[PDB]
Parts: sequence; C-alpha cells; structure tokens
Amino acid sequence: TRPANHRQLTFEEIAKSAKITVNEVELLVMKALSVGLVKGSIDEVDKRVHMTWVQPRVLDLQQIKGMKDRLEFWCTDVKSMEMLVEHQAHDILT
Amino acid sequence: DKKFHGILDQGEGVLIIFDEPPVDKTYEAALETIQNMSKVVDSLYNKAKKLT
Amino acid sequence: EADGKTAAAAAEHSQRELDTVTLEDIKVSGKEPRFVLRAL
Amino acid sequence: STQNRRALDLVAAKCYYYHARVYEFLDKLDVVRSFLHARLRTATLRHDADGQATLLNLLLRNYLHYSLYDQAEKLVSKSVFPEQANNNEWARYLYYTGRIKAIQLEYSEARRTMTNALRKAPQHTAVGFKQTVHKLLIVVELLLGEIPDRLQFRQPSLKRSLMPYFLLTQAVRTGNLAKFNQVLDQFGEKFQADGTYTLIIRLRHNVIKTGVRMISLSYSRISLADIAQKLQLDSPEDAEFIVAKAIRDGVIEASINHEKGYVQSKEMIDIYSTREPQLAFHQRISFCLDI
Amino acid sequence: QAAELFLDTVSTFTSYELMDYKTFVTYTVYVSMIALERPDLREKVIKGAEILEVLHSLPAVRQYLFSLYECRYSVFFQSLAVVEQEMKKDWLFAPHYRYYVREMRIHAYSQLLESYRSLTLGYMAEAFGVGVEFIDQELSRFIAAGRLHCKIDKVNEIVETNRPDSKNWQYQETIKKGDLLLNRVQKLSRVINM
Amino acid sequence: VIDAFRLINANMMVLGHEPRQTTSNLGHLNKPSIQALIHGLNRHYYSITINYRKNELEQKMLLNLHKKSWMEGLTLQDYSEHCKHNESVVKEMLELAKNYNKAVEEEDKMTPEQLAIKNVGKQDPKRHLEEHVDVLMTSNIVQCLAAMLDTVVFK
Amino acid sequence: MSEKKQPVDLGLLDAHVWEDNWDDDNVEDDFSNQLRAELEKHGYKMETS
Amino acid sequence: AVQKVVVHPLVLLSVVDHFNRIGKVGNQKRVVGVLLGSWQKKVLDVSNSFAVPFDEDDKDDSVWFLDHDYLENMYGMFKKVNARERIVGWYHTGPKLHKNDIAINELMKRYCPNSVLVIIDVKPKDLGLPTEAYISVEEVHDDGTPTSKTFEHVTSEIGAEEAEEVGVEHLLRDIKDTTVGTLSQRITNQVHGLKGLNSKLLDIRSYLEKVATGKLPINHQIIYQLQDVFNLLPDVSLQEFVKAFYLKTNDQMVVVYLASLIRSVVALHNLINNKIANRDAEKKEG
Amino acid sequence: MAKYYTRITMKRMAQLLDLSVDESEAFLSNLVVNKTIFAKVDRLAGIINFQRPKDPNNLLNDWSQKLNSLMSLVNKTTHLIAKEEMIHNLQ
Repeated sequence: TRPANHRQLTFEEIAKSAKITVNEVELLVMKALSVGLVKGSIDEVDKRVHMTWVQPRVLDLQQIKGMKDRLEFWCTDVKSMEMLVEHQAHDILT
Repeated sequence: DKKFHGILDQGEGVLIIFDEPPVDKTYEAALETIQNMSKVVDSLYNKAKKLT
Repeated sequence: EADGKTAAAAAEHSQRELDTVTLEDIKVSGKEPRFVLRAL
Repeated sequence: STQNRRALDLVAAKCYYYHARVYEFLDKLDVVRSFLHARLRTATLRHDADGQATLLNLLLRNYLHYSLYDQAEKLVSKSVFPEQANNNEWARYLYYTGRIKAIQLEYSEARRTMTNALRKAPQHTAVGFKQTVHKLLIVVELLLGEIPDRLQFRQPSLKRSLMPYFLLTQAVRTGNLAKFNQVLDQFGEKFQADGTYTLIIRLRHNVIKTGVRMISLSYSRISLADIAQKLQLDSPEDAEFIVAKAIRDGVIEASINHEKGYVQSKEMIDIYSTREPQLAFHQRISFCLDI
Repeated sequence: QAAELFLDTVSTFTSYELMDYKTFVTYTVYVSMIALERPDLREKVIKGAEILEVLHSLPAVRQYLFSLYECRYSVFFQSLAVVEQEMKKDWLFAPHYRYYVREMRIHAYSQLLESYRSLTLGYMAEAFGVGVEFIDQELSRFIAAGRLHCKIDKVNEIVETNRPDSKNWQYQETIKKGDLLLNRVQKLSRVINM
Repeated sequence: VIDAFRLINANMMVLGHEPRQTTSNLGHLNKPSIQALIHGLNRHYYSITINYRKNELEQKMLLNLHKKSWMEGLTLQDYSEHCKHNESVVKEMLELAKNYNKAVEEEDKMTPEQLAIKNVGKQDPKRHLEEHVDVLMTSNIVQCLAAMLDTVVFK
Repeated sequence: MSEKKQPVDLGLLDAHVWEDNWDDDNVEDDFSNQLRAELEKHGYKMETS
Repeated sequence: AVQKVVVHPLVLLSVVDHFNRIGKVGNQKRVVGVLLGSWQKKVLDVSNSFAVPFDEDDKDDSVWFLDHDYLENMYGMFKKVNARERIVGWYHTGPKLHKNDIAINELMKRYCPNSVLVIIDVKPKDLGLPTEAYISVEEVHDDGTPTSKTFEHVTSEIGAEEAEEVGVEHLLRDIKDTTVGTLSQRITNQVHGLKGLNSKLLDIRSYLEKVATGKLPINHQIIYQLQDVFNLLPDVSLQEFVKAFYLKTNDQMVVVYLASLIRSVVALHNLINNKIANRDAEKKEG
Repeated sequence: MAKYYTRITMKRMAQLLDLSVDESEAFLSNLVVNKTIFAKVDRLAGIINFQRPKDPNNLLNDWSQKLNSLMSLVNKTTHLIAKEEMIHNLQ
C-alpha cells in the first residue's frame, strides 16, 4: 500500500492492523522473511522495520494507467537531458 | 604508545574504541610535487631572466 | 620598426624608452647641442 | 589618430606624468586637473589603453593631495583597464582605492585589496611606497581584532621607519591605555606628519574589541561574571552590549542566553563535504587554461 | 641540528673545549630531550648503555629524564626549576634560559592532553602541580598562541580536546601553497612577453 | 597489394606497334615497380587498373560493423581500482619532475644536435611527463561527466 | 624593466646584533616583562596552598 | 548450453549478396540459409555460409517449401574443401519473427541437435547492431496451460581475424572516424547511449496502449517484471548519499587541477626557447 | 538473529536465550574473539550492533550495481514484448 518513498513502518501499525499483540510481531515478520516472499531488515531498538522488495501481484485494467502515466513523463526526461549535452558540446562533435 | 588505538574519557571512565582512518594519498604526494616544481620555476630564471 | 613596420611592435622601443629614461635619469651640455643638430 | 598608435603607445603616456610632476614640484594643481579630465575624456573613445591608466592614477593623486569627496569617481570609473597594464600602475591604483576605502569606515575588505596591491610591487631596492603601504596595512590590521605579524618589522630595508609602529602595537597587545597614551603624546608629531593620524586617533575602541575577540577564541562556554572581571570592565550590564555588537558585525559566532548568564559559541566543521572547495578549484582551473 | 649531531658520544675524544666528558653528556641529553619526539627518545638515548652508564654517576639528570619518560609530572617541575636555575648562570645557554622553559612546559602539556578527550581540570589540581587558576591562565594564554589545540569551559570547569583531522588541514596547506606558486608564475610570465 | 594482367601479343611486334591505344591520361597515373620490370611486365604483358564500386547497402553495413551496444555507454567504472590508478600515476610523476629539473639546468651547455645524439639511451623526461597528462585528464573528466549525467536520467 | 621611479620618497635614513636566528617576537611578547622568576613562580605557589 | 556466439564479417557480406541477388528467381521478402562453424567451451564461432532455396506463400502460415536434398548435397560439396566446419544453425533476413519458423527449426534440427537462429536484418533504420541470436526451449506454465515450445535469447557480438581486418580497413574509405580520445568518449558512450535508452522506453510506451482493449494482457508475467523495474530504480538522491558523492567529486577534480598546472609550465618553457633563439639568430644574421 | 536483525537491546537478547545477561555476554565474548560473529556490543546503553561496518566508497559501488541491473532488466523486457506480440497481431 505505502508509497515507495517510505515503505518503512512501526510495530504498532502492524500490531493493530493484524490485531495481534506487539510482542509476537517480530516472529511474524521473521516468518515472512524466511519463506522468501519479502526482503529487508528489522531495527528493533526503536521498533521499526524496512521492507525493500515485495512479491509481484496481478492488477486491474485501471491501475495500469498509473504505470503508463509514470512512464510517459519519465520518458520525456531522457530526451530533455539529451538535448542539453548534444547542444552545448556541439563543436567537439555534433 | 599507539600500540592499541582508541581514546579515553575522564568524565565517567569510558574507553571509546574506533577504527583509525587512513592517512590518504594523492594529496601527500601532490603536496610535494608542488614544492618540486616551485623549485623548477626558480631554476628557470638562470637562463630566462639573466640571458634575456 | 614602429612606423616602417606595422605600428604595434614599438613595444621593444617602449622598453628601450624605459631603459633610456632610467639611464638618462642617472646620465650633458654637449650631447644636447649635437642631439638638437639632427636634421632628418 | 593618424599616428595615434605610436604617439599614444608611449611618449604621451610618460609626458603627462612628467608634466604633472612639474606642477606638483613647485606649483599649484588645479587647471592641471581640469586639463586631465579633458584629456581622459578624449581617450576612452579613440583609444582604450594606458590612456586610461596613467590619467586615472594622476587624477586620483591630485584629488587625494587635498581631501575631497574622492569616491563618486571610482564607481563609474570602469576600473583601471584590465587585459593590459604594466602591472606597475595596477599597484598604485589598488593602493589608492584601498586608502579611500579605509577612511570611509570599510575595514574588512580593505586589507585584502591592499595586500594584493603590495604583492605586485617589484623586487627593486626602492622602499619609497613599500614603507607607506606596509604602514597603512599595519594600522588597518590593528583595527578589527588581530595582530599585524611579528615579521616585516626587522627586515633591513625598513626598520627605522616602522619603529614607532612596533612600539605602538607592543602596547596595544597587552591592552593598557596608559602606555598607549604615553606613546601617542610622544610621537604624535611624527604621526600627524605621516598623514595618517586620524586613523589611529580612534583606536582605543578597537583595542577593547581585540581583547574580547581573543577571549572568544580561547574559551567556549563562559559566564559574564568573568568577561568584565578579567577585562577590567566594572559593570556586567554593558558587557552584554559590547559582546552583542561584536556578534552583530561578525567578530565572534557565539549566542547569549540573557536569563541564564552564560555565553556559548557554536562550532561548525566539515567544510570538505560542502560545494565550496569545488568552486575554489574551478576558478584556478580556468586561470591555468587561460595562461 | 644540535641534537642531530650530538648523537656520537662514542667518538668524543677527551677534548679541551668541554673539559668534562660529563658536561658533553649533560648537554647532549638536554638538547635531545627537546628536539625529538617519543618514538626515538624511547629508542636511542634511553636504550643506549654508554650514556646510561654515565648517568649512573649523575643522579640529578637521570631523575630529570625519567620523570618525563614515566609521566610523574609531580616531580617534573621540581626538576625543571632546578635545571632552569642551572641554565641561567651558564654561558652559551643563558641568552635564552627563559625560552627553554617556555618550550618544555608546552611540550609536557601535549604529553597528557593526547591520551584523554574530555579531561576535567580539577584532575590537574593535584596530579600536575597545585593551583587551579594557575593552570587556568597558563592554558588560556597558550591556546591563543595557535599551539596546544583544545577548548575549555569554565561553567562546569571542563576541557575538551578538539581533535583536528587529516583532511581539512591537508587541504588548507594545499590551497595556500598553490596560491603562492600561482602568483609566482603569473609575475614570471608577466616580465617576459613584453 | 593486388594486380591484374593480360598478355602482350604473341610478338609480330618487331613492327614496333604499341600494344594498346591511348586517348586519355587515365592510364598513366601509376609508376611500375622495379621488381615487375625485372621479371619483364612491359616486355611480355601489361597491367590493368583495379577499381572498387561499392553499392549503397553494403556500405551501410560496413559502418555498422563496429558499433557497440548502448548498454555499455552509461556504465560506470568501479570507483575503487580507479582511485588506485590515480595514485599510481601521481606517484609516478615525481621522478619525472626531479629529472626534468636537471634536464632544464644542463641544456645549451653543448652543441645543439649533441643534445639529441647523447640522449639515445636515457629517456628525455619532457615527453614522459607530458604523456602522463592525457591520462589524468580524459579519465577523470569522462568519469565525472558520466556519473553526473546518469544521476538524473534514472529517478 | 624595474623602473621603480617614485614620487613617494625614501623618508628616513643599532645595538641589536643579537639575532636569535629567527623571530621570538611573539615569544618575547608572551613574557614581555613579567612573570619572571619561574622558579619563584612555582615555589611561592606550592607554599601558598 | 550456449553462452555466446561470434560472427565474422564474411558471413555478413554473404548475407547481403544473397539478398540482392534473389530478384532473378522470385519476388519474396525473406531469404534463408545455413551456417557453417565450430565451437569450444560453450563459445560458438560461425565462419561461413551458403544459401538454399526456400519459398513461402505469404498470405498464410503452414504453407512453405524448403529443399532438403540440395542442402545435403551442398554440405557434401563443401566438406570436401574444408574439413574444419560443420552444420550449426540457420539465418533469415526478416526484420521480425514469423509464426512458422519454429516449424522450420524442428525440421533443420535433424541435421544438428543443437541448432541456433540468427536474425541479420539487412536494412537498419536506427543506430544499432545487425544480429540477434535465439535458441529453442520448452516452457512449463503456472496457469496449467500446456507445455509451450518457444525461443529464448542469447547474447551476441562481432569478432575478427587478422586476415580479414586488413581487408575491412582497406575498404573503410567512406567517412570520418577516430576523433581521438576525449572526442570519441562522449559521443560513443553518452549520446549514442541515451538515444538507445529512449527508443526502448518508447517501445514499452507503445505496447501499454494495446492493452486498452486492443489486445489481451499477454501475461501477468510481463506486469510482474514491469513492477520490478519501477521498484528497483535507485533511491531518491536525497539522503546522506549526497555527502558520499561530494567527497569523490572533490577528489576527482583535485588531481585535474594538478595536471593542468603541469600543462601550463611547459608552454612557458617552450616560449622562452622560441624567443631567445629568434632574437639571437636575427642579430647574428644581420 | 544476526542474519536477520540489525540492532538489538540487551534484555530482548536475554529473554530470547532464556539465560542471564551475564551469561549471554560471556558466551558471545569467545565467539567474537574467535572471528566467528561480527558484533560490537556497547555496554553503556546495551545496544548490540551486528553488521554495521559502514564505508564511504562502498555506497556508490552499490549504487552502480543497481544501475547495471536496471539496465539489463529493461533490456530483457523488450524481447518478451516482441515475441508475445508476435502471436496475436501478425495479421
């Protein structure tokens, strides 16, 4: 769910969202890691975890419009960046 | 005696230990190439200033 | 060399003028009559 | 124009100098300055080299012989033309602008420009204006809160002339007004003869400034119940004010906790990680490629 | 150079100018104790037995050396005062009998202020020589001189080491020497090429 | 090195007839080598000029024949190892500077060509000094530029 | 070349052959004229307390 | 099996000659042929080739003709003049894959159990590389779809031989090249990089249109892969990564400064030599 | 736990090992002096700190690695695109 900017979260959030007591949550996430469906690390001294990669999932015909949207203006950035270096150094070799 | 490196604190008796950083290169070497060619420039004048 | 040649290389003449200025400061009655007697 | 290349390449340039000297030698200077203004104006149009260097220096010279405004000219002057100079005239132009900057209560950036002036003089034996520029440099650096340098006081060429200035700074460092008065009442004739008396007549306040600056560099966390105690200042209320002003103009970086009564100075380190060294290096790269 | 040349002590014939070989020994130990750092002082003039044999007849100088080496600063000043008074009434050393003291003091401080990083000042009240404010003012006047780099705080009466690092410095000297040479080359190009 | 020949006539050439007709400069552009003259080319046969005439499509190929994939261009060199190379060359500069000072000091002390003639064994430090530039440059420039670009084009 | 012509003038014209090699100016300034008897500076400080 | 394949120029010129010649026998838009080669340590080397008659009725799959006992006859005729080389695979000059070529491959595989396909597109319309390499495999499925027989990609490159690059270079009198050193770096590894990356992103861009009801989502597989792409790309250049970057930029430029300084001093030295030599000889010859 | 965790307190360790804190310390001491486990316990606050070496040159090694993987993956997607579009839109 969370945007890629964060994908970092505290014990309390999971503990409530899965309605399991906090002292269990460590083992839960360890299980998650061990079966190999999610990757990252745990930072117990402040009760936080970081989760850098997650199993792909199917998704619907409207969510992919988000993919096309992101990809389009990623694409334009490349052309923009090319114009600059192709121009300013024209005299070395155009 | 720098046999074992770290640091000491008197406030409460704590022996902080850390790994010493390297002392660099391509800086120590440059810092005397500069000197060497300064001497070169000085010696340029024995046949630059006088001969002209 | 300054006017016979392209009028930019009177720099050697310039330095000559610097040298002559310094020297003449440390350098005459007969030189002046002669000098003056140049006709051109 | 026809022989302007040669005629103004030299001969004219030095002529103006000697003709001006005559007048200074045993005469007035005024219609000379009017003539100089006119002759500068006729340059800057047909020609733009050495006709804008010798005239600028001479004109500013005679302005400074008296004590006029002397600044409204530099701003629009266009500066002594770069790209060409004899590197000699650059020296005295820098000296002039340095002085006119120092007298108008602009200290911090005067020292750097006049030091740049000094480093451009030749290796020649003449100590004509080297003594002058050194003397001015010492006196501006006794402002702010520094120490001039314990060298350039013993070198053979210049020593007799700097004697009173050493004897002055030897007092200012300890910071005891007694001896400072005993020096001034003794050599005031010399100083006013030097044409620099008024700068040193205001020096006592920068005396106290230098004292507090060295204190700032010594400690980090210190109570006001000692700053005035060890500076012979009896009141600890005005110590707040002198310290605050010193903070305002950038002498020391500390802050003050008015209720608490301690002064602490912040420490800012790790200048290697910032972008500024890249800039300092890029400038030199550009210069070397230019050479 | 004096401590660099007095290393011999093994070929010094019974020369006339230093009538006493013992005087030659005392002089060389005096200069060596200041010219060089801890690694060699621990290697050469303390692990050489000719000088040790000589010193065996010289209680005062031997005590003065071992005081510094073993960090018993309490007696270090006890010895340094006496060596100072012996320094004053001696020829070819009196002209700067003060200078020596003003040096050794500073060096002894750098002996101790290196091990710690947050030493309290009261620790020097009893361990280094009595007098708190005395240490206060000497430290204050020495810090501003650009040597003995540290920083003190009177409120809680504490000292902080203030370690510098091998990169800011290794950058500053680079930039200043570069500027100096660059000025040189600019001028030296200027005189040439008209 | 290619050549193409055809036999001269089976003599009956005492007539002094030329083997060929000429109505152009077009055949006399080239100098026959000594070797073929030794074996007698103009005595028994004659040479004919070779020419190439590439068509459009093959020459379009022939330039591609060295192109290398986009995958590589954006790739960075390792930063470690790179630093190692920098320190290697910088420490190699010293000896050349030291030698250069003497080489400056001693010249014009003897006749001019007797500089070079006496410098066939030992190297001349100018060139070796100069050609260690164009290794600090080029390398550092291109690495810093490539990193500086791709820091933008990906996220 | 090194003209150095100068309207500014020379201006002016020892018992100091004691050249201590170099400097000492900051050093002599440090102990300008006081805190002299360092022996007494210690001694009459250990009896103080 | 195979890890990489290497092609010699003689093959590429052969392909092009065949493509231009066919006009004397048909009107087709593709041609097909055999690759002779050898290999060792899973590195395959193709060296020579000959072309065999082929034909296809464009308007349908499954109706095509390929002449066995001409292939066998030529292979015999070649073997008699070079024993080094053996059937290895086949090539065709179409710009894109075709439906039936898996059914070509299952034929010609009877001549070599490992056979590899090389597409040699003869009319490029971009900056690029003229060859692609494919090998045949069987795919399982998680959807329970039956086992599928399908191609797989293999990395490729051009190679060279000293006896040929002399000829290639004798012939490469066409245009400029070799703008030495710093000139060639930035062109060859910045501009012609970015142009490629842009073309790839345009291709993905186009495909994600057809999924607007133009075509069925080919698999959740392709979507899982795309999600990996947009997840992996480097973290926002916003954290203490920045500090680590500045450090190296300083170190990278400092040595440049040094080298530039060296560069200037030599010019001054050369200047002086030119100056004195001139004036002296002048006064002398006067 | 060193394989999974990054930083961990004293008491959580003692609780998971079902033994006193002192025995935990003594037990891991000969482990770390054996060059078997890379740990750096800090007693004052009791925060064990596995796998925290840190480097200022490694960082952008990792960065360059991620870049290489991303370029390769974008390369590989297009082959799949092409061959799949082949079985639907040829005609």
